[PDB]
Amino acid sequence: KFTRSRIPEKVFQASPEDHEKYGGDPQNPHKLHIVTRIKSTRRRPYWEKDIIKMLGLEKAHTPQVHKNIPSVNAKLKVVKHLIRIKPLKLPQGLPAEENMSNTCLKSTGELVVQWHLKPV
Amino acid sequence: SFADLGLEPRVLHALQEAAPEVVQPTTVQSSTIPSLLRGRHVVCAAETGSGKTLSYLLPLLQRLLGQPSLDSLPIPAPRGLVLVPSRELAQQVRAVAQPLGRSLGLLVRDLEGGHGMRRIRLQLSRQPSADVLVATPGALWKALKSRLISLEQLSFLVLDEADTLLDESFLELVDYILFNPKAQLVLVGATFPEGVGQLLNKVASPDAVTTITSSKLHCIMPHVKQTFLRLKGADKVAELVHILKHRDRAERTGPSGTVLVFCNSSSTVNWLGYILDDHKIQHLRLQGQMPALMRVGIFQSFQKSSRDILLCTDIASRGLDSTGVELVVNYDFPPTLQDYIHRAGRVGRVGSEVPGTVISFVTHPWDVSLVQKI
Amino acid sequence: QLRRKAERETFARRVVLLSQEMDAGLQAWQLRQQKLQEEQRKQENA
Amino acid sequence: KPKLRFIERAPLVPKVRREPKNLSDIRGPSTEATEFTEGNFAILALGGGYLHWGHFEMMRLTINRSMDPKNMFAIWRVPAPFKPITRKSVGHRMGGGKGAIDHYVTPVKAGRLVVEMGGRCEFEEVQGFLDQVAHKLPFAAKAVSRGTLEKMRKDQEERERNNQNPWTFERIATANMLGIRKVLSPYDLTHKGKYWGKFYMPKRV
RNA sequence: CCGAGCCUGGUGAUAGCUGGUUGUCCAAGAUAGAAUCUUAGUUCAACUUUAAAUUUGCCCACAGAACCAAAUCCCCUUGUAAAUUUAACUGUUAGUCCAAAGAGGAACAGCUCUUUGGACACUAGGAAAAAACCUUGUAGAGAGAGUAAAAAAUUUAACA
Ligand SMILES: [Mg+2]
Ligand SMILES: [Mg+2]
Ligand SMILES: [Mg+2]
Ligand SMILES: [Mg+2]
Ligand SMILES: [Mg+2]
Ligand SMILES: [Mg+2]
Ligand SMILES: [Mg+2]
Ligand SMILES: [Mg+2]
Repeated sequence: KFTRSRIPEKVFQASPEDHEKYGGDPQNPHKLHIVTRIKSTRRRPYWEKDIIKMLGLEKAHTPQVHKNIPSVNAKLKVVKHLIRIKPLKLPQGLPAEENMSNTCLKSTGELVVQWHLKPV
Repeated sequence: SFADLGLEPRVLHALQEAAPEVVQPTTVQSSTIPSLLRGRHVVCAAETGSGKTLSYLLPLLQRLLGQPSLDSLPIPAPRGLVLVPSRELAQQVRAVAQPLGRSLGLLVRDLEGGHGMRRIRLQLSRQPSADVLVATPGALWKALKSRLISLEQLSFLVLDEADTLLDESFLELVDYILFNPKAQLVLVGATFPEGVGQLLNKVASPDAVTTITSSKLHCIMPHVKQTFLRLKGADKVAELVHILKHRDRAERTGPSGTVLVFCNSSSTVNWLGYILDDHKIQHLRLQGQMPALMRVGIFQSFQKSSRDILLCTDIASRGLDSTGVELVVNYDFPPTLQDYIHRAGRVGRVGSEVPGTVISFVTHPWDVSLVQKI
Repeated sequence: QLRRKAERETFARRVVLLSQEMDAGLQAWQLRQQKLQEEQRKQENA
Repeated sequence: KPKLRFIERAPLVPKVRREPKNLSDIRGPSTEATEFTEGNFAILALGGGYLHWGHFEMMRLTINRSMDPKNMFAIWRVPAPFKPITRKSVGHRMGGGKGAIDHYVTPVKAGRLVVEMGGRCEFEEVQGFLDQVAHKLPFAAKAVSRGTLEKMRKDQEERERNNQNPWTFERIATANMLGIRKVLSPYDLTHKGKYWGKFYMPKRV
């Protein structure tokens, strides 16, 4: 009987060796997370299909993001096996309305304050 | 097994007396007995004569053991009641209850219409009050209308042939009988048609259901061989006579040739019985039109298996637990497939062990029953 | 190019709104905790 | 009595009601009768199945054919044939349920010890007879002494503790990592990727 | 053309039987049960879909759900968008295959028969060929680019 099946809480239990292996720290978590699809909407639970629909993941291999709330955490972990998340960082400040236009996303995590036209 | 039910020493000794026919409880009996001993109001559909009456009675005996004798004061009604649709079924139930209550303290009584009401309403029958009483609905309704019995004193009710008790002739008298509503209600049957079960829902509150065997149309017993009559009705009785000639072989070997014939109409049963008695067959006929004393004598003879050929009307299709039932002929195929299956389960009522022969005649109205035969 | 600009403005507006939501949620959680502590302190009098 | 007792085809008390043949009674590594019981050598079942009176009688014939009762005693640890496997009428209409019972057989899962051998004899001399029996056995098995089973258990523990894989069967499976739950068995959390149906893969470290 | 002459009318006879039934473009839309002299058909049954009228649904968290395993149902928030009565017609119901769960038969079979989940009778690339396995989903053109699934591995008997 295939179902939305139970998985342990240890799947979301990190390790200090893991936090070193990953780029994460136990303190000061991420403010917003990003997500993407790299697996088929086909051949999973239809419940999970509408879950990915709820995720705004009707595109695929395209970026999207949300606020990584615990409810959002559970929603993502429901469809985690098909999806990927990213620590959608922003080393600079958040985009002010004065700087409303010049923003972008560099895949390592950067949100651009001003993506100008000349190099460094 | 039976010891899992915590039977009393009288109950354990009676169960040991039921050996080798009872060495352990049946699986349906295992499912039924302690849940009833849990006091839950429920209905159980299972094999006829599968010890289901004993499974209901053992938990009833345990519940009556927890009941005080002070409710057994004079003039009141019983606390343990059972219902049967036929006087013969009620008499058989009362006879079975009197064996178990010989080593117990429960008083067992029977009530049915067409019998002596002086003995029914006797001072040691109605007024002294009993623990176990199996009663027909008509006699009980007459007693309640005449204040010869009560309904506030009941504590454990059993509905045998509850589907037959759910008959349109039988539902109104049962509802009139329906009375303390907190009593523990248990119903027993062979199968539950849906249109009657919701009728139970008219007087139900979170009950339980215990079903046995296949959940589909459990038409064919694995221990019963069945045949289809590929011939017209005109010589079919003659073919039945030929089957009687075949039953002549069954009369030859001593392997018991107790034959039960299904007849739809009492007058048709009388005509067929006059033909068979004319045909030098040792046949006895029981019907709803038979005299009550004559029916009682015929039922006692069939209990003794005195008449190897016995015809039965619509009054005697289901519920039968007859020893040595080896020959069953639906001389008239039953108008209900449930009725045909119930007549089939009436024979070989010792369980999955005692074998028997089944032959059913086929008529034109039963042509649509051929699809039911599929 | 205008399409990419609009999509960028969309992602920026979403991130900003989520940031404001998270900040207000933390502030509300702290305010609720402070109110609960004040009520617990004021429920031990008279 | 330093000899193998005869196994009957069916018990004196029969089985009145029909019953099914569940593969789960042979599926999985068995826990009962897994170690030596008053024995220094036996045959550990390297697979699941059911042994009838025929396989038991062949084993008893092969044991009593080559045994020294003053030095080697053998006791069959498995029970007699008890599970009723039936067969229907030949040339009967297809479907329609089950007929009378055909023959009895007792089912044994993987890891069960079959015949305990003891006395003034080692497993090395009886190794040839045990290998012939195992090749002729109903299920796959392995002739193991009292110390051979311990050596195998220690080798398996060493193989398990010396694993170098960056991904393990439980490490993706119990995690339900990449949607293998679309194919993962409900009982697959129990064999840990070692028991696949009727075959038993102890060689997987 | 004799197993009941031939022809004309009656005769567009009749069977629920097969098959075929004509140009385009947008909106929605694929498998549950019960009766039936019935399974080659039809009727109660559900879904829809549309037209109108009336404001919360799907995903869930606590508690709770029985005596003779996976679980499942009622079920605050979260994210996301539709839901309840009244009506009309049609249309499926004889589905296939695969992973799990049972019953039968050899524990033969592109065998049967009920529950759960998919896809499937509907695109493209790959497994050599490809109704079913993996990826992938949905509209056009460009002579750019990134990417996904992606070709099987492999061998031995030394001994004091
Ligand atoms: Mg209804
Ligand atoms: Mg049905
Ligand atoms: Mg014409
Ligand atoms: Mg026509
Ligand atoms: Mg037709
Ligand atoms: Mg009909
Ligand atoms: Mg008819
Ligand atoms: Mg028809």
